[PDB]
Amino acid sequence: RELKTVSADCKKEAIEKCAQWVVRDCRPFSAVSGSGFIDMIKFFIKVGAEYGEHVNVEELLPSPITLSRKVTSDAKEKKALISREIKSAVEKDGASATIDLWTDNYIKRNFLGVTLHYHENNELRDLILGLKSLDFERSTAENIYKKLKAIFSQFNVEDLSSIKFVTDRGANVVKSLANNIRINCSSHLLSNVLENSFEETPELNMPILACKNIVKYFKKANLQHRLRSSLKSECPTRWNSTYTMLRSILDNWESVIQILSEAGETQRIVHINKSIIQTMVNILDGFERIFKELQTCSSPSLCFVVPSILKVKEICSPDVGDVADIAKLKVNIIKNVRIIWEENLSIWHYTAFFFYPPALHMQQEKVAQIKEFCLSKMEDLEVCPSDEFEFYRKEIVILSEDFKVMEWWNLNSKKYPKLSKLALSLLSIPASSAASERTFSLAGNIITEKRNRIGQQTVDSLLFLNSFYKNFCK
Amino acid sequence: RELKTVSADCKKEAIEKCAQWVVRDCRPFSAVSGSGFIDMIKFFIKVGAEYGEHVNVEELLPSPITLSRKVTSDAKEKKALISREIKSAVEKDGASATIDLWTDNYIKRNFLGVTLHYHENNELRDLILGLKSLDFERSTAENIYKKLKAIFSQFNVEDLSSIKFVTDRGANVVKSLANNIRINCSSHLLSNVLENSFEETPELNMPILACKNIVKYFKKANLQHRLRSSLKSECPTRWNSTYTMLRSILDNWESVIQILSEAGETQRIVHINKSIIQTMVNILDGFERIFKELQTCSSPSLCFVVPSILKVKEICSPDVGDVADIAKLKVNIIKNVRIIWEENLSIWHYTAFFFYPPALHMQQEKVAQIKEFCLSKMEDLESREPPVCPSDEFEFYRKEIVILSEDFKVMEWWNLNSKKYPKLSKLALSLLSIPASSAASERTFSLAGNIITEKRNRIGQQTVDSLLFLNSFYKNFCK
DNA sequence: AGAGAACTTCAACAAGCCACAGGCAAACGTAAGCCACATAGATAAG
DNA sequence: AGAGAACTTCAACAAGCCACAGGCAAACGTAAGCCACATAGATAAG
Repeated sequence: RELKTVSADCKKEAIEKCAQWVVRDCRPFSAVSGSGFIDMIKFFIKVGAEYGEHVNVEELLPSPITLSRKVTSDAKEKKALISREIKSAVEKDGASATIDLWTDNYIKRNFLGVTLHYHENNELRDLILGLKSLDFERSTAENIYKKLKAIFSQFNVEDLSSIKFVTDRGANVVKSLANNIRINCSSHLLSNVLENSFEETPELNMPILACKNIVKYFKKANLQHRLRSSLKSECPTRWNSTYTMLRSILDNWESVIQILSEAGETQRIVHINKSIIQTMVNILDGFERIFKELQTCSSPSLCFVVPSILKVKEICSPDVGDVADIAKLKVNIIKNVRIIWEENLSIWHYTAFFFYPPALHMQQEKVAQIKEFCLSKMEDLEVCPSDEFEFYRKEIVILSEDFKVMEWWNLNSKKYPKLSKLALSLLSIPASSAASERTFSLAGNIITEKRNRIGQQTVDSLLFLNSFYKNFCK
Repeated sequence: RELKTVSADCKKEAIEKCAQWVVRDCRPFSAVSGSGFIDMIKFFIKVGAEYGEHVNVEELLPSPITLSRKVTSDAKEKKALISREIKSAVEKDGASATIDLWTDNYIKRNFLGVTLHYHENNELRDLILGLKSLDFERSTAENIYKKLKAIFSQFNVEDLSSIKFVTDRGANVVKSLANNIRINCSSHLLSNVLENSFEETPELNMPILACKNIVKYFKKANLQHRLRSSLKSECPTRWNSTYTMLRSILDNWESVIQILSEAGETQRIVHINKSIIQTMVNILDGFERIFKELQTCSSPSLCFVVPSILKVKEICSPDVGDVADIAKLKVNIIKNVRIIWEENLSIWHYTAFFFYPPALHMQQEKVAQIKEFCLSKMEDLESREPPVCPSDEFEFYRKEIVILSEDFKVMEWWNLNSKKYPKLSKLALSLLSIPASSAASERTFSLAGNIITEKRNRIGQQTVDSLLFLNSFYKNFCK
């Protein structure tokens, strides 16, 4: 049970040996820090101890094809083994899910994201079922649902309407998912509404044009080396694409203004206002933290919806320090939010926020709809229920910086039989498909020019095993 | 020398746990196949036996920055230890170096490439020295000269008369190299000649874009799934893409014609005469074999370009069934050869081809010029039918007749001919160590691309330079 | 030339106690300056 | 009462020889997948 520290001589031998390895095989440096690699260290040490130093190492080495075959097989056995746990989680309505479709840049396959979210014990579950490519049939949503049910049948799950789905507004996706409770992706809604608000205000375009010319010059003239922070592009696919350029402008301000002064580019900066930049940064920092709080995986994010409304309507409300253009922007933002966000928000969002222990947030008319939905869900999952609802109205809870609604409800689960189960059912719902596009990002990470011959089954096997190893290993 | 065996259960758990690691680490399956991999495994097994089982790993395994420090230290140690042998190679007049420029695609740095080749003992050493940054200077021949002097003085080299260069016709390239040896790149010149040949024949202009649009239609519309040898686009930055794409289209002709029949787009393929395609492939087969001949490094390639001139003039000889368009193409190709190839040739290639044991092939003024050049060099490097003298060495080598054996390698032939012709053999080992073109530079760039990656940004230039140098050293001095 | 066997007579060593003080000899204290590997932050690709 | 010391007799009895029955782990030929490595080969990119 006690590790035996060795003399530094074997240590130096290890250092030189691994330097030779890293140079010869030409691998990224951090691969030594891989925890699985450290497990390899333990395994080879023990086999050396139990067989000596006069062994045949080579015959113990398998072939990579056998590696791939064993990977796919073990994927099959482990997915079969966890099918039972997933079915148990689904039956009690404890599970939610998000989906999307992904494409690479080499073969352009129609890969679909299948992620299942729920909660077990005191760890918030979040599972990636598998990325199955649709192949090439006109990318029809009919084939999408066919392959979807093929995926679900791999775990013996044939019911979907009870699963709560948080997805964006893809036409075919929403068309097919109208049979399911469709929740708009809060992050995607924020990005789209922000883009709509920006496109309604040309009064920022002229400094935007100047900044775009600045960044083009920076990526062209090759002068980023003397900034300590290289300028970034927009990349509209990137979330909060304006925030990154606002940062790379305001933060680098001193160095960039000095180098444009010393490079004879005073023309590039005569059309820029600092006050507007600082006001917009002060407005957009809240938006960035809304993004990060709505992209939380190991924490519930559906309870953020109405506090997000409060924070936005406080931020978007006109102030004294705004310009006429900025006040016009704020009015446009108010119009867009009232026609999109609150228009599309519905009973699920307010009800999921309601279970937060300070239930005095929405003392307005929304309590009626929230109570009706709570009664319906109590029937679905079924001290009395309405008595529970009334006694919850008697509860007052003080916020603390480390307070969690989940632990609070579970410690009140001893007092409340089924409303706590309702809370965990609602708390297991992220407010966005951030996990879905992160799965897409991971798939992009595993794909590369040298990896253009991979098979789809191998890919979804790898990602499922990675998710299982992340979530159910202690 | 006997080796032992483990239980099958041990092998099974090895499979299980290595799969666990690789799925956790998300690494390509080629990693286990590495030779350094099994080297480290053997070291681990030896240490585990020597130390037991309840031996800690966490303390033993170092930190990545420690690794970078140790790699730089080992690189500089090998630099110091090998600079002396490399200097001996420098003044043994058998050294060949590569020079080029390359820009990154993430940070867009400017890098000057220097490597070195030499022959010692029964092996041709191929060492990649360094791809050093030019910082952000004006990128002139002065910065290039400073960088190359710094590169070589890092290995205690200050004179560059003996070194022999092969490179392209860049502006700075022709600007700086006027003071030392210069040879034009065979690959760059060959690609330029192919582009000229296809440009000067107007009749074959439209099939190029026709085939490119065919590939584009089969690409963008997700039309590559049922194609056995799927088509790909040009990527003209590469070498002879057009012929390879045409070959692939000719290969898949059956699939594509039935696909057009089933899809009602037969008008896409009916616009091209197939006989044109067979004519193109029949002409270009010898060209592609020449392509594959010139790229050799572990075997000589400088000397195998004039016999490629022989092969071209054999191919460029007029045919009977060649269309008038094909006759125009071949006449234009002959003109391009006359105006480019012999224009860019130097005495290096003639001297390299001369050492072919049946020297009777080039019995012209060429061998006389080669004799004068070799006599000058040997007077610098130092009828009597015994070798005795360099002039008599050439006189005796002239009359030699050797069979065209199929498995003939001139390397060991001259190695055992050094007993007969010592100084001429030294000239041979000097000449053969020169690749004809700069394909090694692109190989080094490919290695860099294996190093530099979208996720592998933000690496110091000295670090990567040491990595590539040490890797080349190991591929030079490890048995 | 035996042979066993016990006896005074010197008188002659000798193992067996102490007294004790003088090493060299194993092992524990500071100190100690070169390392040098371990510990937290920006930062580009995303 | 006792001495200490050699013969004399059955004697039986616990050491070694012997070696046909009954028994057993060890060795060998066979056969069924079998199945996990091992081979080239191609296929894209670079």
